[PDB]
Amino acid sequence: RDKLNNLVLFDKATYDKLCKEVPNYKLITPAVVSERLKIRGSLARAALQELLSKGLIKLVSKHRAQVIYTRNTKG
Amino acid sequence: VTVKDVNQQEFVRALAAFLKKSGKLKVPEWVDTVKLAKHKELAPYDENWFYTRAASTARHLYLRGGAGVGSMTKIYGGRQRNGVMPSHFSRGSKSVARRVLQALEGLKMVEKDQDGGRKLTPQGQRDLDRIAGQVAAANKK
Amino acid sequence: RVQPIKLARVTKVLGRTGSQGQCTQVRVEFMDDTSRSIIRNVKGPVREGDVLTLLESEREARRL
Amino acid sequence: RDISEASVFDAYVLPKLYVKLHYCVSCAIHSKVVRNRSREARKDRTPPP
Amino acid sequence: TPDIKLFGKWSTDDVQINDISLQDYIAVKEKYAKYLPHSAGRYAAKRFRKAQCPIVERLTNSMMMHGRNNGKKLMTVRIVKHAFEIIHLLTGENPLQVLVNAIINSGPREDSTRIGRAGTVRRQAVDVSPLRRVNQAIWLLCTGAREAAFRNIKTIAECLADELINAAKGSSNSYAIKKKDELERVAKSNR
Amino acid sequence: PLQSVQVFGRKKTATAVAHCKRGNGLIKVNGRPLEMIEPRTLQYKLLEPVLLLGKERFAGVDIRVRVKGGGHVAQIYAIRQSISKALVAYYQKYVDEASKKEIKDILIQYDRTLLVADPRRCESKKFGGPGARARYQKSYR
Amino acid sequence: PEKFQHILRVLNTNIDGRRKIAFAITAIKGVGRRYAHVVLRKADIDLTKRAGELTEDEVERVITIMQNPRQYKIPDWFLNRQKDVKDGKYSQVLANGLDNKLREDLERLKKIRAHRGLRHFWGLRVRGQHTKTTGRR
RNA sequence: CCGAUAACGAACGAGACUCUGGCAUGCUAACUAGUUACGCGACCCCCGAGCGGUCGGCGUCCCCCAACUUCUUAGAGGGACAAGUGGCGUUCAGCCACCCGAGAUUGAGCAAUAACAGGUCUGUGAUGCCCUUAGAUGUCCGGGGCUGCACGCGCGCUACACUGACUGGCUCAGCGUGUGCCUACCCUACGCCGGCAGGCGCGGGUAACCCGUUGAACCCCAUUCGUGAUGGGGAUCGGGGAUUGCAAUUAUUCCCCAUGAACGAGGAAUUCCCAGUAAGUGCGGGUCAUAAGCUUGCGUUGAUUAAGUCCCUGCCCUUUGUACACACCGCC
Repeated sequence: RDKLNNLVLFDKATYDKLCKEVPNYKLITPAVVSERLKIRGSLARAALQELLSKGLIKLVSKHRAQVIYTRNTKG
Repeated sequence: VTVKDVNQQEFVRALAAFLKKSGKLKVPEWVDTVKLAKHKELAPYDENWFYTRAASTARHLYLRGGAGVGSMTKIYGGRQRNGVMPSHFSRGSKSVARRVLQALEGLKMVEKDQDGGRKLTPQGQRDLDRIAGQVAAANKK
Repeated sequence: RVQPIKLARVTKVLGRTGSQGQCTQVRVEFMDDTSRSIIRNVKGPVREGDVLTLLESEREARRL
Repeated sequence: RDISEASVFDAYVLPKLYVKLHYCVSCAIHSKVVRNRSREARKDRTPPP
Repeated sequence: TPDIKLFGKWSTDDVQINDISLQDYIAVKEKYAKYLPHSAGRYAAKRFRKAQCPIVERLTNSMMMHGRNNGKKLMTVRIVKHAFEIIHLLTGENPLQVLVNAIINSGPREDSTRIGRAGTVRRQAVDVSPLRRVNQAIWLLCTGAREAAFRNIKTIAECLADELINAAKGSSNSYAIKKKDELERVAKSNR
Repeated sequence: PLQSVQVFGRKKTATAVAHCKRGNGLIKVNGRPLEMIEPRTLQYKLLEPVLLLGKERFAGVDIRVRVKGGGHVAQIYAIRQSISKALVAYYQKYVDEASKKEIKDILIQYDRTLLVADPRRCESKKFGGPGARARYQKSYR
Repeated sequence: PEKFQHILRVLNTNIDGRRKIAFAITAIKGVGRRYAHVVLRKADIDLTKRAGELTEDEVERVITIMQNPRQYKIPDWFLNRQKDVKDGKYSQVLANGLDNKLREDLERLKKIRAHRGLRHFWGLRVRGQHTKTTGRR
């Protein structure tokens, strides 16, 4: 049953949410954008480097395989 | 900070850069249409192996006093699905490791040793590991 | 009715009954109460010294 | 010792069931009251705990 | 770290085994808080030496299972020294508490053993040596994090770090704490 | 006259001969410090002796290891075992014994076969099976 | 990021825009992944993009090249059609064209009463593997 | 085994043994090991650190009339022997735990009496008898078949993918194996050529020297991909090109293109096994002109779990019943 087909590129309204909505998570990865939002996952892969424009989100530690990717860095 | 003292995988990253930012080596024509080794499935993405592989090959010679084409083929290996068959080991492409050696020879990173096999020459011995200083001292990270 | 949780470990491992050789019969101190003595069949590998857990503190699991 | 706590009375011996069991040989053997001995042994009629 | 033997980055001190019974079987630190979860290992030689192996590494091994991945401890040692770095972000404190106060309340208190019972097999309530609980709990969350992570791209480090929180808390939201329920539930039906 | 204590520790067929000279002492395997080697997930693994006993404890001890044989992972408890054994023979033979014993304690309170050779080695295959023990599946009607 | 293309149609064969450009070329009969980068390497189309992007010039640049390969340096590995036989032409067949060529060489073998033809005619293996146990449909 | 003991003391099997596998800074040594580290005497280039002294380091310049066995090798040795202590035990035979440490078990070969129309006459110039015996079932040439295909079962491999797929890179062996062999024939280092198969140059090799620090895969690390029967998978065919072979049609084997399948974890069943074990993973050997999805070894990565019971299957003894002794697959 598990069928999950998502658009390759974020729509502008959607992008704002990623610009907007991505600040509202902690445990982020190409997964957590492609399941919460309906982004492919390679464009999520991509979006997550775009979102290092000025570290809107924080890298704990990019492991070769898995980005491993935290909340903004508030306090 | 020799080739060893530098964390060897971000060596060839910068040594690939060297030979690109030199703007000379002798890139040729079998290039865009190359398999790399019958070994592989598919032609490589970074369109610029041999700047990064001549990097490898040349540092490799630094680590080892003598190496033939037969040697270079050997070292860049892998498993090889003959498919439903089990995987076996296939040598890399000669042509490419050879022209990598001959091209390194153009800049005179390397030379043909005595007793057969290529080794790297003092001049090249430099360009190689000069940047080792620059890779360690790029920054501590 | 009565529903507590009591942890006790039998002082001595006694036998290894059960059909397939599963259950190691144990004589277990209540732990919650020193005085109480119960016999139960345990499934995991036990020994002399180790605490174990039974849902009902009455059944006193007999020959099986 | 459950019952000797809960006893209204003090001490108390408790009774006993005196059943005269009384098996046919079939069930005596099937349900392991006696067994089945050697030729020399069949004779030895003592009752040994 | 010569002062005290930590764990890549991690405190193993200020960690307590929060239910006696499992204590002395969960070897988070005798004094012996190992740094890594790779270890030579030979805790499969004698029988109750198996416990003295640290619950952490004991979980890496329990994770490198399934046909295409046996004996890739290098691999899974990442996953687990990679998973814990997620928990501490969510919970805080030693995520080793989240591991240890998972296994405790990931695994049951008693279980349902199969006796022969003539023909119709009425399983019997028996307690367990902290082993069939510990072990079952251990796969059930491995298997759980595993099963959840075929066809989402969920990181096994993430997927496991769900389960270890969802079982550290009696959260009833994992795979381990969802079967820890039933074995007890099946046992209750038996008696 | 400085120290010159050579000591080996093994795992499977990975002989790793360490050796301890007196100097500044910053430690290295073949020809590269402990910070690399780069199975990497391990790493702390081979740092352990350092991190246990103290960064001070090799502060008059240049150690140089060499490794052949065995394999990727093995080569590491081989080099771990070696720089704990070698360092042990250091403080024993010329230096003292109390610190040798404070070391040997600090190590053997959690071994990980630090001074103890893992006695194990692989079983042979027997005919009628893929491995030692397992057997080619029984046909049966 | 421009979602405008919403898939594309190329060379008389339906193709998918979303899929990556190297992959998209793959679908047409006579191609494959091998040759389908090499086309996008001579053409100088940036390979890091989706077939539901690009312009009409790009996609024709593909067809001109892929349909007429040898002239834009593509050597003779990546000609599926090597010394055809009906004239010594050696080029790259595509589309139904290969089904046509395929059929014609089956027809040719068959017509020349030769074994390999008979074997297709009957519906068997051509390549002498044993069909005792496999080839059951 | 001890002991109860009409038996006492003996013999074969088990055990002991051999090979093997692991502790042996203990010995004898070793340019056909290694070497080791020196001494470092150097070349030596900033290979790298460092202003320079000095140092970290591969390579070499070696050689040697260093020195040595730290690992390598293989000889002699030792040891490990329920040996100590604490339980348990008829307080014997032993069992269990712990100490020192390899804790009494690392793994095979060898394997009795006695069997069995087991298999083998096609391993035997071992062969009883029988056939056949020139038109020869004597030996071959050419071809063909042993490969054929609506179905059935048997051992294998590869998958089903993202703890993974393909894209960079780093980098760790072992047991072997090799020419120049009983009749014509290898192992291969290093040059060019070619994409590659390969091709064409040339070099060492009765080998611990040459292949060959056997420079591997998983593995490990570097980017793609995004859960699509998709980039997994990878069948079936189209077309080329090499190689072996006098000859591959009946795709020989290999490469290069090109097509591009079912399988998204397997219905009824059932084998395998406890420690360096299962699994994966290549690699040798055997098979070989050509050549392996075969086995037999070898490491390598290396788990989970039983550590008990006889619940199923099948084995040992004892007692017993038995109309069975072609032995219950019986007898009736």
